[PDB]
Amino acid sequence: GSNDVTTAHSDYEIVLEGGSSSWGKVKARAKVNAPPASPLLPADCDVKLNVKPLDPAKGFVRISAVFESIVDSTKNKLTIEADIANETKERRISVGEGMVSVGDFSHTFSFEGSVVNLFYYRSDAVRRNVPNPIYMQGRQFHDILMKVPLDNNDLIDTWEGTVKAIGSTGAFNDWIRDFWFIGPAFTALNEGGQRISRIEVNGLNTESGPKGPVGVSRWRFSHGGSGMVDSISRWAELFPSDKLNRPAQVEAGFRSDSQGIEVKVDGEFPGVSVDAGGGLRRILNHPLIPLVHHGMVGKFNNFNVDAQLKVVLPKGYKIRYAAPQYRSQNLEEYRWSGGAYARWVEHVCKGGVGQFEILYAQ
Amino acid sequence: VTTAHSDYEIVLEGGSSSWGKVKARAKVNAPPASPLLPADCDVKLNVKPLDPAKGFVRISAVFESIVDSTKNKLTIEADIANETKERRISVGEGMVSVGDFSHTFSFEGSVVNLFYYRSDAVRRNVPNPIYMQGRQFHDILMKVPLDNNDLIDTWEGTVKAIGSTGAFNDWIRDFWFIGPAFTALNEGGQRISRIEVNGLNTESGPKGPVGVSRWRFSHGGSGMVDSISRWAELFPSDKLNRPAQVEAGFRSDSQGIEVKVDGEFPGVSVDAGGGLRRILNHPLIPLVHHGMVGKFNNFNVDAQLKVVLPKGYKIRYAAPQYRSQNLEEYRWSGGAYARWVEHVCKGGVGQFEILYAQ
Amino acid sequence: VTTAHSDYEIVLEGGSSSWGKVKARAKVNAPPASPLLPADCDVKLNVKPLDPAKGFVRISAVFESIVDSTKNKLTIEADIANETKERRISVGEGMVSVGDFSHTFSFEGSVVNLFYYRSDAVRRNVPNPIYMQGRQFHDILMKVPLDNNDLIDTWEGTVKAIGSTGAFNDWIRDFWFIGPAFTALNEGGQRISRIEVNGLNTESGPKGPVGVSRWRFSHGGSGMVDSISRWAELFPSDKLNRPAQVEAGFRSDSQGIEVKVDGEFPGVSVDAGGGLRRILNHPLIPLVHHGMVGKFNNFNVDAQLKVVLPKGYKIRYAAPQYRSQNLEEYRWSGGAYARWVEHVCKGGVGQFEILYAQ
Amino acid sequence: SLGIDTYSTKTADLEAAGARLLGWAAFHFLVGSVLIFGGWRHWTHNLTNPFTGRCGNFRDF
Amino acid sequence: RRFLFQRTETRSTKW
Amino acid sequence: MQPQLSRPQTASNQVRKAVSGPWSGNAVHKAEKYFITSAKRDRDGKLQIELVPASGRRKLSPTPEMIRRLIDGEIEIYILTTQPDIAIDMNKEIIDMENRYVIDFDKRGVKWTMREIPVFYHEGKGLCVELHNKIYTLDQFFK
Amino acid sequence: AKKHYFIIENLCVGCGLCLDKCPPKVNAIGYKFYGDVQEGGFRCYIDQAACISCSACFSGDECPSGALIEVLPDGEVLDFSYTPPERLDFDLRFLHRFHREA
Ligand code: BCL
Ligand code: BCL
Ligand code: BCL
Ligand code: BCL
Ligand code: BCL
Ligand code: BCL
Ligand code: BCL
Ligand code: SF4
Repeated sequence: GSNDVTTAHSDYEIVLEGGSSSWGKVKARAKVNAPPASPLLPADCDVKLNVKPLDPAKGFVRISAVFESIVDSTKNKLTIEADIANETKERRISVGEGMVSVGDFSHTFSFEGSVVNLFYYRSDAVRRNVPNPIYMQGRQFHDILMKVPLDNNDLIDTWEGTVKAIGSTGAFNDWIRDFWFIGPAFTALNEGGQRISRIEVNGLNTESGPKGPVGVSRWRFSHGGSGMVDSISRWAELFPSDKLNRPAQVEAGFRSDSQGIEVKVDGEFPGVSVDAGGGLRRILNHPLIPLVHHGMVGKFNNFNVDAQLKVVLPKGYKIRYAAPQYRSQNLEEYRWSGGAYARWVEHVCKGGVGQFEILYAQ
Repeated sequence: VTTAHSDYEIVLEGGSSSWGKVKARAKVNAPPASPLLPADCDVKLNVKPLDPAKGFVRISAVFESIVDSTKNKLTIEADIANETKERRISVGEGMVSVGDFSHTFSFEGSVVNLFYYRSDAVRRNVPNPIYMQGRQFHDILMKVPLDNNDLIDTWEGTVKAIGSTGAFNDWIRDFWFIGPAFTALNEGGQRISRIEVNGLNTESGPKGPVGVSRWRFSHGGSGMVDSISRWAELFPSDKLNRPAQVEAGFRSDSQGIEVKVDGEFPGVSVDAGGGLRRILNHPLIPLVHHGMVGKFNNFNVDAQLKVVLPKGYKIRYAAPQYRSQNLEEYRWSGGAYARWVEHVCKGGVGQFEILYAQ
Repeated sequence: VTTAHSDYEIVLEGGSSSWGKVKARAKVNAPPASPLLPADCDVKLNVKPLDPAKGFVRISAVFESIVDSTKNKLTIEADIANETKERRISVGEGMVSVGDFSHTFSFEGSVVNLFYYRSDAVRRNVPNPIYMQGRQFHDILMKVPLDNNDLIDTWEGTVKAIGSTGAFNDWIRDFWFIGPAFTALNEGGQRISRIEVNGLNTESGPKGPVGVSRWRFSHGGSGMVDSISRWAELFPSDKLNRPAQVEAGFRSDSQGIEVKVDGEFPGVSVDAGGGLRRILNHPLIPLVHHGMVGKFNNFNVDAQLKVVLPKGYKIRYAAPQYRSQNLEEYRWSGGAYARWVEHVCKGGVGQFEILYAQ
Repeated sequence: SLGIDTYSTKTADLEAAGARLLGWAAFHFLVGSVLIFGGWRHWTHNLTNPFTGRCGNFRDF
Repeated sequence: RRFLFQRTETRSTKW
Repeated sequence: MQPQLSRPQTASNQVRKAVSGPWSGNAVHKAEKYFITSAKRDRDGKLQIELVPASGRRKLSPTPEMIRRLIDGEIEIYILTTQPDIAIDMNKEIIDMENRYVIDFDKRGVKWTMREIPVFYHEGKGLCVELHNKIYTLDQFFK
Repeated sequence: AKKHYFIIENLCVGCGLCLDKCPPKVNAIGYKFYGDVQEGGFRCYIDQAACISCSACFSGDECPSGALIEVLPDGEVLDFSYTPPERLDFDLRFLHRFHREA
């Protein structure tokens, strides 16, 4: 006899590219024999990310995100075609359109959005003295022009309910955050240091569209981060459009059958390898928000994780200062398993944000 | 070792009835996260209809506790009724005693619960909605006789503070939610709006001055909050027909937690839709609130759930599956059920639905 | 595996003295939750009184650190005194250096701490109260010479942002809590009110421009915040008769944390009534803060607490119970004490109080 | 057939036969203890060598 | 439909 | 039946009085079983509820007397969701609720699924039926 | 025809005695499983599109749980072809012969 073991199995594979290229094939599978922290089970999801460079003249990229989900017999779907570009080093624009379908209900949307990510400070004493700055506080200002046709009965009902709420309730600007973070989303808001400012609305109106009424909503909101927020603190290089020359794809999914979680993650996208100076590169240091958010669900069952990381490097590139140390080296591919790496994997599955830096050069 | 023993029994009633005998035991040999110990508590609840012609039920709750050799008692009686589908009204009194000090209170309050949306696309596509965001608008009128000099001191200090600072509305939340209650508010999705003190006036009542204070607040929910998302479920006034009793209480010290809760009340089993009954979806706020306090020790769990259906009542879709059966006395133990019990004792939110029907 | 080893020592002093040497060691094999590794610290807190005439005490703090090979230092000395029972006044200088950059600063800060209530009902009934909800009001004037170019750039950017942006007074809390500091703000119960700035002026001092900032804020706590609920106990000037020093620091790598703490200061023991003393109640902020970071790896703990009472003192009601009383040499290890150590390491705030008298 | 036991009617030969049987039984106890230890140690997914302190990856070794 | 297969399963937690 | 002669966890809803009950009427029903067979709207907005027993001999109405006999644990009332005087879309509500846990090997078992839903009486609201976590009333609402 | 028959998937135990009496040329009655049959997960249904109002399923008087109903053409819902007369009952014990009461 022993304690509640609840083993968790997962493997991770990273294959990088040489030279100035920052691409990387990420491949991850996982299996946890623990009940997922979802109030509706079983859950399924099939996440598709597709990216293609539109025109490098100024930076258009065509990003497509398709989410298909099965949650307690409810078939959920949401697709987003979007044309994102960096109009300025500090300002990002996007013209997009998509649809969401739940069971039989489905409504299309088209949006013209602009996000401005401003860091509170630009002190040189931080840049030249901190070689690897993790936290960097800032604030993103969203400005969204979303147009939703109203061809269903519930679309119309939602529209007049919303306009009545705006006209009558004077607190709609901040009470929208309660509806707008379903369940534990608001709790995860604080975990990453995300503060949602009250939304400010330029107006709701409807006009005769191509085939019917179209609800057009101009609203702005801003969210500021204490340093964990990867959408803020790492804004510039979370969108590698300058170093994108060929189509990028990520295929993810999980099975949430109330007796375990089975995860399948693919990946082909630039930015995986980020330079560290002096010809030395590194895997991009881990995003803070995924770890901190998954800590909100990974601490309910104690588990003996059985992890396996497999990093594959291009010809000539040799790894140095991998902490924790790589278990083995088969010529050019290094492997992590057990010992300190398994402890780090458990640490980050329970929400920890410990540093695991992989540095490599030639 | 730190083994967590617990036996749960659910005995349901059939037909249109939704009642259920719920008795549970817990024996955890771990230190409680109470800054004051030992913390021994006794909780007794009762409710009975007053006049079901318009919904009044007389609900009485007595809390008796001894925390670090400090005998604490709180008795409350209320006459709660659903004035409207979204509005509820109540009136009652009570007393609060700590050691030698004891101040009695009488009150009248109305709680109005709003949902941010009422879309029927969600209703006709989500068979078991769980997360339902909304906002409760408490409107509380409470009168407290001021007999002790300590009552005079509290009242005078409170009125002077309200007159002095303009940030009393938001700084009261620091006082209102003592200790980790404030963190529990945020983790459960709750948000307390700045209270609107509508007037603090004292008048000479029957025997002395009585502090009558109108105030209201609007506490919202991200979907997890039980008081909003299941407003019509937590108060089964329509399906109450006899006195309903719940006797909880824990004996706790520096080296163990012993829990024994009894129960008799409707709403244990709710119709899942189209004649299919189910155990009510687990109230999420107790789970998440035990979340900050159940994660401090790794524990071995041997949890036994003994669900006794009424005669003729079969089961379908038990997840985790029932371990053993005796034709009614379905039993959950070990395997995936003990795993789910550990999950929810450490703060988990994972679903365990029991869809039963004859 | 993840074995955790730690030894705690508390040798006390008798009579009216509450003094006690507290030196502790800790070894953990679990990775720390610092996004930059390896991270090291050296902390040196030294306190000596200027003169009992007005309560001024010199307090010097040195924070040497090396995170990701980046050299960090923070040396501050300040004359701190309680001018009233609720308000504290401080004047001091200091310097902060990161790598080659360094800026010295001077400040004159006065802090007043106000409880929401001072009812005699609580004080005469609760013998060991823990939670005191209240607001602590900060008032800082800080002057920083602008000698290097980066200080001038920060000063100009800040004055431009405050003059232009109207949301600075609450967006400063985003910048002003590095990373998890913002989450620990609410996980411990703190509320930082919007800072209000009385002015950002500058003048030529001994050698060049000095950035003078006159700002103030107030942080409110729900009871766990020890900087509020224990305001009279964090700063025991009356019982400081000799210089008190506390040396501490950890050597943290990618696969372990090595903690050494050395201490010699008053306030280790607090009277409990009738000539009976006790170890001070554990500050809940460190426990609830380390819980945010000490739950990422399951660990087996091997902890040894060891208190050495003065001659004639004997512990009564140790909970959990001690193991061996080799005279005044009392020791805790394993059993329930190891469970409580894991409890507090994971964030628990359960009572482990040690009572003794002569 | 392996010679560990004998079809011998004399007591002295059965002395050696019983000695061989006892020795093989003790060897079986030792190997079974090691093998049960390994079965437990695989059953808990903690293949770490207790002497040198390394681990062992079931999926690649 | 993956839920349906788990829904329509006989109790497999027998001793 | 006596509590000490019955299966341990038996409620008064399933404990039958009239110790020789099973041979007095249908043996399936411990208490007399009535069905809501019609709910029509005539003249004013009030609807006429028709309680025909499972024996099918009478055509009754809720009435204070049968309401008292209900709340005294002597009779039971059901609706038979296939009732044509329904307000909610039971055919879609039954079908999409069986689609959660029923696999159509026959491809028509879910389509032709009909079930009975019990009716209880509170007082402030009349004969009210609790369906899909919501308490409908026969007076208006549910029909 | 009129007087449709139906099956309540709330009393039915799936015994299929109703199906035994349904004419093979009209598969009015069938089976739905939705789980294991050891827990009553084999209820029966009546395909009202195929049912031709035979009365065979109901008039056979074999439904043990009273799931077959035969709603009458107007509104009346039966449960079994004939129902006992709902009698008041008592135990008759004589005074000082045969029995002695007490
Ligand atoms: C998530 C944290 C912040 C946030 C941070 C960002 C960031 C950062 C960006 C935006 C951007 C956008 N945001 Mg925003 N924004 C958030 C919440 C919102 C919400 C909402 C209702 O909650 C809305 C309407 C918007 C609206 C918008 C539009 C203005 C714009 C385009 C989105 C897009 O194309 O979708 C498409 C949908 C997806 C691609 C789904 C995938 C999303 C996840 C987070 C991406 C995972 C990437 C994966 C790890 C690796 C990808 C590799 C593959 C090659 C793609 N944001 C939250 C508060 N927002 C983009 C912009 O700047 O527009 C100008 C942008 O770069
Ligand atoms: C920004 C998020 C996506 C979106 C994603 C979803 C998702 C996900 C769901 C719905 C669902 C529904 N959608 Mg939609 N939906 C959006 C835009 C709209 C608009 C509109 C005028 O723009 C309308 C009328 C609707 C209408 C409807 C609701 C009637 C319906 C169920 C209620 C619900 O919670 O919805 C949520 C409504 C919104 C998030 C936007 C409400 C827009 C209002 C009318 C106008 C903007 C008001 C204010 C300025 C915006 C505040 C911030 C928003 C909350 C993000 N959607 C935008 C494009 N929609 C449900 C469904 O499809 O099947 C059940 C559901 O689960
Ligand atoms: C190692 C993991 C252990 C574990 C570790 C702990 C620890 C550690 C602790 C507990 C504690 C508790 N655990 Mg546990 N617990 C576990 C397993 C269990 C099991 C089981 C297996 O069956 C059970 C039944 C419990 C049950 C309990 C409760 C008895 C107890 C806290 C009481 C509480 O709810 O008060 C609820 C408290 C409140 C609601 C007070 C609210 C105060 C605020 C200021 C008022 C808010 C406003 C108010 C809501 C307004 C009301 C208005 C009216 C609604 C109108 N635990 C796991 C196995 N558990 C805690 C305890 O108290 O121990 C003594 C504790 O310290
Ligand atoms: C707890 C979560 C929400 C909340 C949700 C609700 C809900 C929901 C309701 C109220 C209602 C009321 N609330 Mg409120 N309310 C909260 C915080 C407060 C606070 C405060 C100082 O914090 C106050 C003064 C009030 C005041 C009031 C009164 C006006 C009124 C009923 C008082 C009473 O019956 O007490 C008696 C107190 C108890 C009986 C003690 C036990 C309390 C717990 C929550 C009951 C557990 C029931 C148990 C799970 C099942 C056992 C039931 C058995 C059948 C007996 N609320 C918090 C923010 N409040 C009621 C109303 O509508 O009035 C019109 C109502 O239905
Ligand atoms: C809503 C909560 C319950 C209540 C429950 C408790 C509890 C629990 C305790 C006390 C305690 C005390 N009560 Mg009382 N008490 C209430 C109403 C009152 C009123 C009043 C005019 O209404 C007064 C003067 C008092 C007086 C006193 C304090 C003098 C005394 C010890 C200090 C303290 O903890 O205060 C607590 C103060 C409050 C909980 C409410 C104070 C109300 C003020 C004076 C007037 C209302 C101001 C504002 C409109 C309401 C703000 C919201 C509430 C703060 C939640 N109570 C209401 C009915 N009371 C303590 C005790 O009994 O032994 C130590 C204690 O632990
Ligand atoms: C930490 C929780 C509260 C807080 C609670 C307090 C308390 C309590 C006090 C102050 C005091 C001060 N605070 Mg304040 N204050 C906080 C955050 C801040 C911040 C900021 C940028 O965040 C600032 C600028 C200030 C500014 C100030 C100055 C006005 C003042 C003098 C402190 C000093 O000189 O060094 C003093 C600090 C040290 C020299 C380093 C030691 C700090 C650590 C935390 C103490 C550990 C004590 C150790 C466990 C045992 C001590 C034994 C040794 C013998 C010393 N506070 C946070 C929000 N603040 C002091 C005052 O009143 O001045 C009038 C005071 O007593
Ligand atoms: C209370 C905090 C300590 C302090 C502790 C640190 C620490 C720690 C660091 C710096 C660092 C730097 N310091 Mg300094 N520094 C202080 C006072 C100042 C003042 C000033 C006019 O008072 C200036 C111009 C600077 C300038 C600089 C920045 C240019 C530089 C890197 C940006 C950074 O994050 O800074 C932090 C900025 C602040 C915390 C104070 C900014 C003050 C502004 C200009 C005026 C006050 C604005 C407002 C009225 C008060 C708001 C609250 C404050 C944010 C506390 N410091 C005060 C005395 N300073 C970095 C360094 O040394 O090497 C990289 C760094 O890591
Ligand atoms: S009436 Fe005839 S066709 Fe209809 S179900 Fe009965 S036997 Fe079959």
